[PDB]
Amino acid sequence: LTYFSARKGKRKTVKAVIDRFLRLHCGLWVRRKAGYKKKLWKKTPARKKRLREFVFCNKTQSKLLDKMTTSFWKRRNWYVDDPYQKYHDRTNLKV
Amino acid sequence: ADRMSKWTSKRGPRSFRGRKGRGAKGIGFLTSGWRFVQIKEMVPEFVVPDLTGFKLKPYVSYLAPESEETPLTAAQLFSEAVAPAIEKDGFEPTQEGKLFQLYPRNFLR
Amino acid sequence: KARGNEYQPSNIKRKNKHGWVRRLSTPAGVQVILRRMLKGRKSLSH
Amino acid sequence: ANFVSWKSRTKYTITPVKMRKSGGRDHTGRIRVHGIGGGHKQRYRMIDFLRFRPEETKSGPFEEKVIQVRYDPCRSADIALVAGGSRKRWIIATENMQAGDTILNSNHIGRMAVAAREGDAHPLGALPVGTLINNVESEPGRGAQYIRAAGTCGVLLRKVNGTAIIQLPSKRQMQVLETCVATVGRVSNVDHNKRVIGKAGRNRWLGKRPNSGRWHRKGGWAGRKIRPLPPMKSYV
RNA sequence: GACCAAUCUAUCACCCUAUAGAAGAACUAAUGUUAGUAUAAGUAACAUGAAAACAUUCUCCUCCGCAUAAGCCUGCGUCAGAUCACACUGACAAUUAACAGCCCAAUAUCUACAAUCAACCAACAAGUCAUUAUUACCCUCACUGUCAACCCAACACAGGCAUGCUCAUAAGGAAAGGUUAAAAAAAGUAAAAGGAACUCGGCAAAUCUUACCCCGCCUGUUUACCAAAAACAUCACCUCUAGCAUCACCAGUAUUAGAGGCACCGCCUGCCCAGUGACACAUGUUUAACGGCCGCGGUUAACCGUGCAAAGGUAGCAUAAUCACUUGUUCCUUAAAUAGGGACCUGUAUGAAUGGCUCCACGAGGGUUCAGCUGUCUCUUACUUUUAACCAGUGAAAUUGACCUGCCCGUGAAGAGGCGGGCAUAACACAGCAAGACGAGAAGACCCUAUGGAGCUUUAAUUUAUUAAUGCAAACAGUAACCUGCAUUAA
RNA sequence: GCUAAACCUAGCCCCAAACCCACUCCACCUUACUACCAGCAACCUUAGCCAAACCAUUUACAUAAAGUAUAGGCGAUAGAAAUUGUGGCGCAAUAGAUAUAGUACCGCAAGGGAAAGAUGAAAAAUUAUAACCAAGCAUAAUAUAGCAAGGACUAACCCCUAUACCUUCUGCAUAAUGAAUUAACUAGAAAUAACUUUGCAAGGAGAGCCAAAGCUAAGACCCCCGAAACCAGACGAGCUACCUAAGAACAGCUAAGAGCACACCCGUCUAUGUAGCAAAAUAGUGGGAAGAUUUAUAGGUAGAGGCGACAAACCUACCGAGCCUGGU
Ligand SMILES: [Mg+2]
Ligand SMILES: [Mg+2]
Ligand SMILES: [Mg+2]
Ligand SMILES: [Mg+2]
Ligand SMILES: [Mg+2]
Ligand SMILES: [Mg+2]
Ligand SMILES: [Mg+2]
Ligand SMILES: [Mg+2]
Ligand SMILES: [Mg+2]
Ligand SMILES: [Mg+2]
Ligand SMILES: [Mg+2]
Ligand SMILES: [Mg+2]
Ligand SMILES: [Mg+2]
Ligand SMILES: [Mg+2]
Ligand SMILES: [Mg+2]
Ligand SMILES: [Mg+2]
Ligand SMILES: [Mg+2]
Ligand SMILES: [Mg+2]
Ligand SMILES: [Mg+2]
Ligand SMILES: [Mg+2]
Ligand SMILES: [Mg+2]
Ligand SMILES: [Mg+2]
Ligand SMILES: [Mg+2]
Ligand SMILES: [Mg+2]
Ligand SMILES: [Mg+2]
Ligand SMILES: [Mg+2]
Ligand SMILES: [Mg+2]
Ligand SMILES: [Mg+2]
Ligand SMILES: [Mg+2]
Ligand SMILES: [Mg+2]
Ligand SMILES: [Mg+2]
Ligand SMILES: [Mg+2]
Ligand SMILES: [Mg+2]
Ligand SMILES: [Mg+2]
Ligand SMILES: [Mg+2]
Ligand SMILES: [Mg+2]
Ligand SMILES: [Mg+2]
Ligand SMILES: [Mg+2]
Ligand SMILES: [Mg+2]
Ligand SMILES: [Mg+2]
Ligand SMILES: [Mg+2]
Ligand SMILES: [Mg+2]
Ligand SMILES: [Mg+2]
Ligand SMILES: [Mg+2]
Ligand SMILES: [Mg+2]
Ligand SMILES: [Mg+2]
Ligand SMILES: [Mg+2]
Ligand SMILES: [Mg+2]
Ligand SMILES: [Mg+2]
Ligand SMILES: [Mg+2]
Repeated sequence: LTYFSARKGKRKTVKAVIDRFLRLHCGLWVRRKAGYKKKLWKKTPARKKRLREFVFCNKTQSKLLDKMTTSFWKRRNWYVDDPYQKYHDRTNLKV
Repeated sequence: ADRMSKWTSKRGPRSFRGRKGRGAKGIGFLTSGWRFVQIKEMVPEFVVPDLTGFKLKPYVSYLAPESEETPLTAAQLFSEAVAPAIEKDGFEPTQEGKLFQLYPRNFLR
Repeated sequence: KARGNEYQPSNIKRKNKHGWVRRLSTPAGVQVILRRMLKGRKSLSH
Repeated sequence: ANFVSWKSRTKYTITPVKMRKSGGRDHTGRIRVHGIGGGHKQRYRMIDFLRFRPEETKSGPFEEKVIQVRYDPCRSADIALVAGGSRKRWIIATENMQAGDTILNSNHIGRMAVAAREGDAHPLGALPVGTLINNVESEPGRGAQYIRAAGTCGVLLRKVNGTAIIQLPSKRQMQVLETCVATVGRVSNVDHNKRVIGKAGRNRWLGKRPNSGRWHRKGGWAGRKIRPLPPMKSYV
């Protein structure tokens, strides 16, 4: 976790989370269901279809992932052409 | 077993007791059969002159005057001993084979 | 037997095991004397 | 550490040299041999192994004579002073080497064999085949480097060209040059192997500490080995 | 969430208070640290021989005392004041070398017959003492130690300390501060009948002593500081390694050395390389290397039918220091015998240099016993001292939450002096007490937890850092021989 | 009122600023404080604790970029550049540097380590301040009975009541540890993010960072003592184990690593001692006492080591591997 570094004296982000998750400005964490590339011959088509779809994270898991990251990862992402451009902002919500 | 105790001749064994000793200043040497040789040349000779008809005394009188202190320097001695320098209008540069050499302290006091 | 008496004083052995000559022969004693002088002790070695 | 071996003498001398016991210690101070140290004081005797050696302004064969036969505490083989010419020297005492007997020290290799006695010394090139010898040299002018212990004897086998195959007491053959010096007969002090130590007192006096008390487990190397005789070790 | 003791800072204060900034910001406890003081406690420990004119005399003991190497440095002499009384505080000066130390000019160069009354007698452990010719040399008494009641043990310490001396005298010292002798313990003197019958043991004190078993060759050593041996080591035997010289192993040579198993001497060391190790021994050796020497049915068993391998325990010894059976059976030794010993393999897991058996001498080794022995007991008692109590002096420690601290019944984080009910109870002090206060010293050593450790052992998981040998490369000689890098092998 | 209690000034920490010291006289590497005479000396990848709940590869030595790339049993973690640009809101003898001083003391050795004092203008002031403030005692010993206190009572006791504190654990006086009081010291430092209030607003902040109401600034939150144990070098054979050189000791009696027995070496057993004479003592019975015997002096063998007639024993009172330093 490293709350304070040894060279600059700041926080540090676990690259494992950055590589296994995806940050969004809306406040949700996207992931991928495990087992989507191992033992696919014994899985029924419905199971394979459900495993090849993205999934969100819970409140506690999202907070843990945020704690494991810094404010740099919370920046926007105005990519020239990204499939997740229409998901950074969440609209139509009432508590 | 004492560090503050200054080592001297009244501590060690017979060997070191007889070897070190106080400021003896070796005057001779030994000749095998424990027969010390007293070199007459190394024995000092106190050159004491005769104190007959001495004027001064070991104590001065307060009635005498007072003079300023002026440590004698080489320049003053040279200016004083300036007879041949003025007559130009004798010196001992090398004194290696001299009786009492100056630079190498060979004369006692 | 009595184990409270192990010391057999002897100036010869003392000065031979902890002497200026022995402390300056090897660099170990040199460093020892240097550290002692740095500490500020009165006696440096027997 | 400070350890100056007593072995420090230039000119050969007859007087016994003050021997300093070692005790299995090296120049540093650590033990390298277990079972050595603590014995009776001894005085080394300078021995001259090189039998044939012409003295000053000499070269041809010379004669010598035995005067006395004494015991040597350093080795197990007794010695015996033998004077000759204008000098003296110690040499190994051969069997039946009585005092007041003359001994020859030749060198000129004769054409035919030479019926050498028991004390005379001749090169292998003049010794009959099948004659016991001792104090064999490895090379001409080298010196006795093999047979020397008490009761030892080296029987001659044969000669080839300019060498001679010697048979050591351990059935280990060896070939050496024929122009080397040797000695006939066998070493004196016979029956030394049958010496009964009797008690541990004599063993301790000899200067040999006992073995350790650790109960070692006899490994595989503790088995009876029946190896064949090694090949003849030559030196040509 | 609301307040707030102390301090510094910026604000009028100013017989002590307010607004904000800071926490080394606020103690009934962490077997917490420093300083003094209660608690056992004036209890344990303790010395100084007697008379006296303080001149002197008397009683007892002594293996202690003299000088010195090792060691200390003025450490019981005077002067004035401090005090079991003083070796305590300041000045006084010692202790003077002939005893010991402080020590040798060079070059070639050589000392074979040890000492032990050393001559008879000799022996093994083979041994501590010497000089020759030449050159140059002629001045000679310089320096240190010298005391004591003394050294190392935190103490003024029943402790530890070598050399030559009479070891009891010509040296060296005083076990009794004063009174009485309560209880308990210890060191001594004697004991009416027994002499080991209390006791697992003959374990203190006296006799002085007879015959056995196991083991160990005997001497010697071991765990300084609980186990001193039935363990350790070898004089004797046996296995393996080494053909050689310049630091030992070695100024040695196969009858010589190094690494090991057993235990002298006598009878012996019977069998097996399937398996591991060591030998390239042209395919085998080595078991005195690591280790092993078997089962099923039969006229209380030979010999038959056999299965497997290496043999299938040969000789020998026997209820063992030998898994319960075990207090064996068997005959004695006594009044009783799981104590001791004569024979049985049935020891199924004894059995051969991991050594099997007897035996000459011996054991502070471990277990029995015949004739004598003592208070160990039957049943203990008397005396002296140590020691104890009181009178004078000094003077600790373990320990304590506070105590105004009884007993019985039942409960109670499960054994109550403090709880529910009863008995009792004037105040303190000495002289004994060890039933309780789960009494007092040690984070139970026995059991368990520790992804906390360390010692030991390899065929547990990994790397060969190091040694030596192997195949390759550069490295030079031949023809149509040392270092270095890459991988393997045993340690 | 005996014993006690306070004084505060010497000096300490921080940077702010310069870069420091160093032979009158003799003496100092041989045994340091020694006037005097024929022989090699240098350059070395630091390890280790600890975290991944073990642990081997791994674990640190102006601003922004950026805690990004990148490396990593791809897990715990590590982590760059191009570009950029002359006083104390301190301490005031248990605090402050350990310090009045690296002083004794432990000590043969490396190594560890504290306090001295208190009125002032005259101590060449005689002569004492105002007693009062904790812990132990005197002025002043107790008088049925029992957590030491309450309701009370005209009164102390007498009347009724209630089972010490803290920690643990479902459960307590429990007989589970802690504790004699007093004075001093002594144990919660902050983090992506979140809550409240200030200022501006699709912008604010004194470049960099965040923007579908956001940012800035302040306020508020992350304990101490405690092992076994490793690394590298010093210090250690003056006692113990072994070796080396030259010396010393062993009466007498019976008669040969023979026997008894002086001195002498060790201590199989009893008793005393157990904070004692001693952090290993006192008497005999004990084995040897011309030999594997003991010892005076000096030198050598130091821990992954030495030594070892193996006791896996000893190496300076505690050695299944002695202590110190720095990682700790
Ligand atoms: Mg002591
Ligand atoms: Mg307090
Ligand atoms: Mg406690
Ligand atoms: Mg406390
Ligand atoms: Mg008491
Ligand atoms: Mg007395
Ligand atoms: Mg004297
Ligand atoms: Mg008395
Ligand atoms: Mg009678
Ligand atoms: Mg009777
Ligand atoms: Mg009975
Ligand atoms: Mg009985
Ligand atoms: Mg009996
Ligand atoms: Mg008898
Ligand atoms: Mg024996
Ligand atoms: Mg013991
Ligand atoms: Mg014992
Ligand atoms: Mg042995
Ligand atoms: Mg032997
Ligand atoms: Mg057999
Ligand atoms: Mg049995
Ligand atoms: Mg008493
Ligand atoms: Mg009294
Ligand atoms: Mg206690
Ligand atoms: Mg109870
Ligand atoms: Mg109670
Ligand atoms: Mg208790
Ligand atoms: Mg415990
Ligand atoms: Mg650990
Ligand atoms: Mg560990
Ligand atoms: Mg850690
Ligand atoms: Mg770890
Ligand atoms: Mg840059
Ligand atoms: Mg201080
Ligand atoms: Mg301080
Ligand atoms: Mg008070
Ligand atoms: Mg109360
Ligand atoms: Mg609490
Ligand atoms: Mg707690
Ligand atoms: Mg519970
Ligand atoms: Mg309690
Ligand atoms: Mg919003
Ligand atoms: Mg010694
Ligand atoms: Mg020994
Ligand atoms: Mg015993
Ligand atoms: Mg006791
Ligand atoms: Mg014996
Ligand atoms: Mg005897
Ligand atoms: Mg005798
Ligand atoms: Mg250590």
